[PDB]
Parts: sequence; C-alpha cells; structure tokens
Amino acid sequence: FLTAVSSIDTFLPVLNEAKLQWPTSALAASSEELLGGYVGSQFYLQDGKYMQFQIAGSSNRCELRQMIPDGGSEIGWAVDDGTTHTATSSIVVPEQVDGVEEVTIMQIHSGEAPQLRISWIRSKSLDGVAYEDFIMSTVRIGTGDSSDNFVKTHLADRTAGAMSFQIDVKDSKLTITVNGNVVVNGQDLSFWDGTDSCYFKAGAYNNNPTSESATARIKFAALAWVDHHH
Ligand SMILES: O=C(O)[C@H]1O[C@@H](O[C@H]2[C@H](O)[C@H](O)[C@H](O[C@H]3[C@H](O)[C@H](O)[C@@H](O)O[C@@H]3C(=O)O)O[C@@H]2C(=O)O)[C@@H](O)[C@@H](O)[C@@H]1O
Ligand SMILES: O=C(O)[C@H]1O[C@@H](O[C@H]2[C@H](O)[C@H](O)[C@H](O[C@H]3[C@H](O)[C@H](O)[C@H](O)O[C@@H]3C(=O)O)O[C@H]2C(=O)O)[C@@H](O)[C@@H](O)[C@@H]1O
Ligand SMILES: [Cl-]
Ligand SMILES: [Cl-]
Ligand SMILES: [Cl-]
Ligand SMILES: [Cl-]
Repeated sequence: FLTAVSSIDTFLPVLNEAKLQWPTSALAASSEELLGGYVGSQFYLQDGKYMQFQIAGSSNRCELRQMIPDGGSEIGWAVDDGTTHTATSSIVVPEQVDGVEEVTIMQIHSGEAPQLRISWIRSKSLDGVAYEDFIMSTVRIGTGDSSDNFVKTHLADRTAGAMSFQIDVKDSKLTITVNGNVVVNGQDLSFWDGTDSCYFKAGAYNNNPTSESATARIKFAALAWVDHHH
C-alpha cells in the first residue's frame, strides 16, 4: 500500500498551508485532508523521505497551492505589499519518461497568470544557446504572447541529487537561489504591482507533452512557505 506524505513530520508545515489540486485545478485534498493522510499514486511518500507528485496529460497537474494556514482559504498577496514572500524547496527531479517535455515544479501564480514558473525542460534554446535536461525560470513581465512578455533563464542543469531552490519576492523584485547561489538577482516584477491575488505553488504541472499518457514524476525532499512575520 502507498504511504501517505503526512506519515512523517517533514512536510507537515506546508501541508498545513496548502491544498492539493489534481488532476486539474479542481480540489483533490484540502489542507485538513492532507494532514489527515490523503494518499494516492499521484501523491505519496517515496523512499520514506520524498513527497512525490505524478501526473500525465497536457496541462494537468498534481500541485500544492498556497493557503492561509490552519484550515484557511486561498491566500492572495502582492509583489508590492512590502513583505518578503519566500518559498523554499529541495527537489529530486528524476529522468523524465519519453513524451514529458516540460514540468513546472514551483510557481508564483495569480488569479489570471503565472508570474513565475520554475520548470524542468527537456530541450530548449534561450538567447541563442541550446540547453538540454535543465531547470529554467520563466517570468512574465506582461500578459501578451510575444517573447517580450517573458524573461526566460537557464537556472541549472538537472542533477541526479537533490537541488535546493528558494524564491523571494520583495518590493516588486524577484530573486531565485539554486543550491545556495543567486541565479536570478532582483528581476523586476513591477508589472504586477497592485495584483493582490498572487500565491505560491509547487508539485508537478505538465506542459506541452508529446504524449498525454506519459507520466511526469517529481520528488520533494523539502518544501515550505517561509513567513517573515512570525
Ligand atoms: O523558446 C521559446 O522562447 C518559445 O517560447 C514559447 O512561448 C512560451 C512562453 O515562453 C511560456 O513558456 C508559456 O508558458 C505557458 C505554459 O506552457 C502553460 O501553458 C501555462 O503555464 O501558461 C504559460 C504562459 O502562458 O505563460 O508557453 C509558451 C509556449 O508555447 O511554450 C513560444 O513562443 C515558442 O514559439 C518559442 O519558441
Ligand atoms: O486554469 C487553471 O486551471 C488555474 O486554476 C487555478 O485555480 C483556481 C481555479 O479557479 C480552481 O477551479 C479552483 O477554484 C476554487 C477556489 O476555491 C476559488 O477561490 C473559488 O472561490 O472557488 C473555486 C471553486 O469552487 O472551484 O482553485 C483556484 C485557485 O485559485 O486556487 C490555479 O490552479 C492556476 O494555477 C491555474 O492556472
Ligand atoms: Cl508509500
Ligand atoms: Cl529509503
Ligand atoms: Cl520520471
Ligand atoms: Cl513556489
């Protein structure tokens, strides 16, 4: 039988501050249900150690969505509210099966758009350089479809071992730290000033697969939203 993520202590803080969306953005498990042992092949404890997410299908997800703690409703914050908003993780991204092309593993999202996606991607060229099997950041600086609406950055080549991530937003600026090194330093998010519906997400969100049957799989060794106000 599949062991539940809540059976160890590692993820209890974030589970108290998240709902699980699966296989779409529909509710799969409330925070209370997650803390109460919700489990399935899409969301279970791997190796007694990893919160593992799995999903197949284009634009499908198995993803935690930040909630107000202690049974609260959906959170919404703003990049320019003056507070530092922080998400941390330690992620083992396994080799992805054929047909999986891009897996979003952390986000800042709002009511209408992704401000940031951190994603694994099989193969892509950025600013004239081809990259394979790597972790990328995609920041939106507008809602249009043309490339000038995005800033897309190679963060790191995928590693077999755990990779640490931290996302910080303060005063309309974004920093991303990977394995302890700042890779995105103060990216401008001021396009989003006044949008009060932002929130963190993390898990597996499957983008542009070439087979809808192919199952994306992502293992979290750690995940938290870090409250600077205590
Ligand atoms: O190599 C390129 O830069 C290609 O960029 C493509 O545009 C991307 C865009 O950068 C962004 O990644 C976007 O991401 C969407 C995501 O796939 C999901 O649909 C959902 O999360 O919404 C995201 C969003 O709309 O921000 O998807 C497109 C994409 O097609 O992958 C293209 O312009 C491509 O031609 C170009 O080579
Ligand atoms: O296009 C998507 O799939 C986006 O869905 C986003 O989640 C929304 C979405 O509306 C979803 O159905 C669900 O909506 C709830 C929620 O409680 C909401 O606050 C409302 O009051 O009730 C809705 C309901 O009854 O279904 O949750 C959403 C949310 O913001 O959490 C995100 O998953 C996006 O990332 C995604 O692009
Ligand atoms: Cl298990
Ligand atoms: Cl083990
Ligand atoms: Cl995999
Ligand atoms: Cl996140």
